[PDB]
Amino acid sequence: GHMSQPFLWRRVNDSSGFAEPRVFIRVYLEPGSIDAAIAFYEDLQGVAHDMRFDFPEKRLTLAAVGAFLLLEGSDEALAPFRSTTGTLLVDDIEPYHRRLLAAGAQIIFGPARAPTGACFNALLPDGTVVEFVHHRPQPGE
Amino acid sequence: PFLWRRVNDSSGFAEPRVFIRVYLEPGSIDAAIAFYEDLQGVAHDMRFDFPEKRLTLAAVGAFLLLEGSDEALAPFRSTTGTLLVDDIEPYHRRLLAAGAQIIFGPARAPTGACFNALLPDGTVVEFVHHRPQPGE
Repeated sequence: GHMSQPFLWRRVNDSSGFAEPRVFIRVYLEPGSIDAAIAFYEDLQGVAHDMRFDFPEKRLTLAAVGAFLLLEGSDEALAPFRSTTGTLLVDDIEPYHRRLLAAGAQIIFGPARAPTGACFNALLPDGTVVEFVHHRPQPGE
Repeated sequence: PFLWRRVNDSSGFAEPRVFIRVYLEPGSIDAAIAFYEDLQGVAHDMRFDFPEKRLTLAAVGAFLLLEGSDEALAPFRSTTGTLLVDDIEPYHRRLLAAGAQIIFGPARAPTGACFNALLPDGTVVEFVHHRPQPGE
């Protein structure tokens, strides 16, 4: 493509076996801030970050740090994603997608492959906006 | 005041339990609990009333549901997540040292003690710890 390839490092690359979701609070960051933000969230929580994900196609950089999922980018780059307040990392997104459609939720984006696996996000009937993602190993990982 | 929960003491948590906040209009929490139970395939594990604040709350898997009038919710609505931790005071200290603003508390709650913070990057997060109340 015309944009650089993703870069992805993570401690655990497959969520297939984690039947209990891992819950993330979304954090939105301005350009130039993600390394200091990772350090801030590491030191706040006493926990080392476990994913660094650079996504040049979307002009985004992401990191998992304890309870928080950090997204860095311009306002324009963040705009499609900013209303999402939480991410659930689950074993398989498809049952959640199916149940949400049946329960009247509006699927915003996806389900779609991502460099980490696959994800979708949804506007729930009560107005909550959340992303569901599952992780699968990438080639060479 | 109703207080029911499966776990009443977070003192031994090896890591925080993380909640995404959900906000609800009066009269809707029973249907909301059902929605989040069925989405996740888990039964809700806490339900309690906070009459001083005119709120009702429930924990359902990944979500913390808050039901109240617009007036009751207005001071709390900007919080997007709650961390249930073993003890809130080390987090309070570290947040102050990093320049965060403590916008509510530390205060007692029916469940233990909590505070709300505005982090320097604009994230608004609650930190709460749970302790057994007299009669649990």
